[PDB]
Parts: sequence; structure tokens; C-alpha cells
Amino acid sequence: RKMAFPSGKVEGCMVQVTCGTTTLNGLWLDDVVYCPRHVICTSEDMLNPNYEDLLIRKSNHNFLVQAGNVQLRVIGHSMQNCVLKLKVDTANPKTPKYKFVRIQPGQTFSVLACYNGSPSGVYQCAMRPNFTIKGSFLNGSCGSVGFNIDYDCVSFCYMHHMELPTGVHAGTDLEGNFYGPFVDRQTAQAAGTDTTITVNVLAWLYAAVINGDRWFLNRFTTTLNDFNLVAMKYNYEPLTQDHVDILGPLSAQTGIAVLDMCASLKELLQNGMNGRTILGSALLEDEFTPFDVVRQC
Amino acid sequence: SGFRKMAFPSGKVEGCMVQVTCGTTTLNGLWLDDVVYCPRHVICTSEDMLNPNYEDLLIRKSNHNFLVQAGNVQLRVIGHSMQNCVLKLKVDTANPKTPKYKFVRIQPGQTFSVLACYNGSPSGVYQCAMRPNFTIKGSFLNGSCGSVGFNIDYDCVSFCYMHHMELPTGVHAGTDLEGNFYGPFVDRQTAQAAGTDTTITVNVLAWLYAAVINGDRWFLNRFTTTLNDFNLVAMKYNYEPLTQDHVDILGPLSAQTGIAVLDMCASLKELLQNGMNGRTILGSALLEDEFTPFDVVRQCSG
Repeated sequence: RKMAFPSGKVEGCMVQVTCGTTTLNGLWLDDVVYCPRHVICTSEDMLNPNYEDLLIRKSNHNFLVQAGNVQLRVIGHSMQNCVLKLKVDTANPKTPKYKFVRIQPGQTFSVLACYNGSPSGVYQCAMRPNFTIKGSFLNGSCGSVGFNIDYDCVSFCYMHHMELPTGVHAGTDLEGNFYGPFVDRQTAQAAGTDTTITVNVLAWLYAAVINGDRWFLNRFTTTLNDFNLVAMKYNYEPLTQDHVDILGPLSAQTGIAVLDMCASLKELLQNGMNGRTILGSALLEDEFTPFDVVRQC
Repeated sequence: SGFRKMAFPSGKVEGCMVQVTCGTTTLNGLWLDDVVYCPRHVICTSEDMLNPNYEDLLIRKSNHNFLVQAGNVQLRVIGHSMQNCVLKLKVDTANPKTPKYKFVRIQPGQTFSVLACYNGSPSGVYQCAMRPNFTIKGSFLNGSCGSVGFNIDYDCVSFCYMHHMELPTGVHAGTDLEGNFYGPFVDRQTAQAAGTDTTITVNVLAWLYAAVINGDRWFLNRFTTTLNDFNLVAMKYNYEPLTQDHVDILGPLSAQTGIAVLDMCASLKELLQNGMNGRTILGSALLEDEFTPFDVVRQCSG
């Protein structure tokens, strides 16, 4: 099961930010609200917004920040890359222990999708190798965040900014730097060729075994390099020795050596699933990490 | 592609989770106002789970035998009673985080969010569909009992599931918040069989409406059917028969697309009888049956 972190610690931080006729979500931590800077744009600014120029022309009172019924008074504002930082006269009393991290491609996180400052849904995403995410985001979702939770600490890794014409999504870390080659201007932008997250596919095959499904296993093995030759041919990411090490626990747990499972995946890639399905899916799933699998098996 | 399982935000339910222990048996409970709800098998010794006489075991218990904790903070129990398969422990503190809530009993095919919990602490949240055989495909380990399933409408949490057990096939069974099991199961440590499962027709139809909303409509045919004629055919393909309530909950999608429910039923009947023919719907040759009409509207229209 694709499982998200419990979202309550993040829900207590979501607010609504309005500038002009633009409304999206903000993240309220201590006395700062973080949100996408394109909230200051107009229709006539969207194609080539000179954000430093647009921002100098704004006053604090141009920003309407609402937490529930209460309005939060903006006292200062600044910009860090593509994120606006609105200082408010009130520290959020529900601020969790938190950190800002930049996630690696192949890593997963939970998304709290929000509209008008109100949380609407929670789901798990992976940062794709081409730095998109296959999210579920509609008009007004910008400023929704992605996160992981370790102990009491919320690690924020993603803030939502845009939907590409293909229907995948792009955004920044909480320092305001985009993942991938994208730009917060209102243009049709293509991503690089996506690839499949191989280490995650292998983790999910191990999961399918741990739940007593073995039809895809085989008596064969492969070298790491010969596997990677076939993987690259099918637009799978190369598997590194660190990946092999990371997969150890799953390997021990099943007594299936990593390179044995690589030989199974090689078979699946070349033959196909030939009608069959694995853990319910007609397709190979690549958005479970080895940790995600182990924390649940 | 385009659609995914989305849970409701879990915070309102996190604020209600506690742990309940009797001896060395710990599971989770739900604290609403001044009552804690939990599975009655907390009062069983692991050796009593084989063939428990619950009424007998409960007469032996007193309020001071129940350890209820929010985190590490004990909640004093001042009353106890049993309602079907759940225990209601009256406590001396009303939960200040109690949301607006109701207790609802859902139908097969309906979806809900599960907040999986251990020792009163939430671990994860995910969407489940109640199968026609009254099991769910959860991710539940030892200590998960008393985790709850819910939906959120406006401010109001509708609690619909409390977790009690795992069947030999790996699927899960439980009760509503009044302690009544979904399906033919009993809270005994015996081997119990789930009825053979079937496909959730109303959710497949919702999926076809979702395809149409997104411009994928090759499967719309020129025919209509009666509900009876459809149900008789569907059952030969291990699809559930439709009810009047199913027709009703497809109303909004039917109105959105202008495709009458029975016309879509005729389209589905042709897919069943003739197959997909190497074609795809929403990018798949497989028909999805775990998105309800409500789930579809949320992800299409927001």
C-alpha cells in the first residue's frame, strides 16, 4: 500500500495568501509565511515576470493572509529564489519541529494538497529522475507542500508551482529553487526524458515476494554491468553499488540476492508481464523506495 | 494515469487516537468527548483469543483494569460497557480536540481513509475500498487494531471502520463504530473465509465517466439496457449487481457528461462481452474499481 505520513502537523501550518485577484496557499512557520512568488503576478505579467521589479512595487498591505477566520498582519516581505517570505505579526503556535531539505530524484514524500488554505487530500509522490512529480493538483493548489516525517520532525522538501502540458507537476524546495529546468513563467514547458527508478522497482518486486508472490522470479543471475546495459536500453536508471547495498535488508529477508532480482526484472523488461499482474498492477511500480517497503514489511 | 488514491487529511483523527491496554495487550482507541472506543478483544489474553466468552471476561473486569493513555498521559476510566464488538470506556476528561463527527456504516464499494496506528501513535494514512465481500486490503501489522477508517465532509468526520483482524488470504476485517462487523466475521482467533470477491461495478462506471470527462470516449455505444438485464449479464463476469442507490450516486457524473446511467451500463456490458480489443481507457487495459463517483468528481473537478 502506498502510504502517506499523517498530515496533522502540516495542516496546522497551511494558510491562504491573496494578492490582487490571485489566491494560493502559504506555509506558516514561526512568524513567516512561505508561498510561491507568482502570487504577485498579473495576467499581463505572467509571460516574462521581472519578479524583483514586481516585488519592489508591492507593500505589505497588498498581501492578504488568512489563517482560518483570522487575518494575519503582514509586517515585512522578502524573496528567496521563487519563494516569497511574508513576515507576520504572529508566530504560528502550532509550528512543528521542522527542517528544509532538498530531496534527491527517486526519493518519496507526502503531498498535502490544499485549496484556499484548507487541506483537501494527502498522497505519496516520488521526485522523478527528470525532476517532475506525478501529482494531483488543480487550480489554486500552488503553495501545497511535500514532506517527510522522522520522529517529531517534519522535513519539508517541496512547494507546488506549476502543471506542465503533459499533466505532470513542477515546483521548488523551500529555499525556492526549482527541481529541474523549469521556470515560474506562464509558458508551455517540456521536461527531459523521464526514466524509471530502478532501485524502487526492485524494492517493489521484493515486496511482491514478501507478500507471497513469486511468479516473476527465475533461476538466473546477471552481472551488475550487464543489467545496467539492459536497464539503460529500456530507459531505466542505472543501479549503483550503493543501491545494491541499500537493498540488502530486503535481500536478506527473502534470501534473494539483489542480482538475482535484477535478472528477474531483466526478464520482465524483455518478455513483459504477458497479461499477469504484480501486487495488482499491470505495470512495474517505481515510487516505493526500499525504506518505504521496509517500514511496512 | 491522471488519477491516484488520495486520503483525507488525517489531523482531525490524529487528535483522537489513544492507546488502551489490559495486562500486556495494547491496541488503539478512539477518544471522542468523554468516551474511548476500542475493540473488545483488548480484554483477552492471547490464550483467550481462541474461543473467548466476552461477556464472561467483561464481568471480571473493573474500571481500574483499563490503562488508557494519550501519549504517556493516563486517562482515568470511570465506566465501561460493551456494544457488539467494541468497548466503550467512559473517561473523566472530554477530549478538547474532538471534531464534529458522526458514526456511519458504509456500503461495499465505498472508499475511506485509514489512519494506521500503533501504541496510540499514527504511522500512515491511505485510502481503502470496502470490497463486496466486506474485506479491505489494508497494510496492518500487529498492534494495529483499533485503527479507524473515516471520511471528512466539510468540518465533519464520519467514522466508518475500526480494525479488528486479518484473514488467511491477507485481507482485513473490522466493524463500524457501533461494533457491528462488516461481513460474516467474528472476533475470534479462528480461521475464517472471505466470500469470493467480485468487481465493484458502480466504481467501474464512475471510472468510465472519468474517462469521458477527459475526452476518452471510444467505448460509448449506441445502446441502452435495463438495470435487470445489465445485472444478470454482469454477474456472469463476476461483477456486482447494481442497486438503485448505485444509480443515484452516479447522478452527478451522468449530469456532468449527459450520458444516462443505463446508457453507460450498455457500454460496459459491451466491454465485458467483447473485451477491450487491445485498446486502453485512461491509459490502461484494466478497468479500475476502487474510485467511487465521489472520488472521481473530487479529482476531476476539485
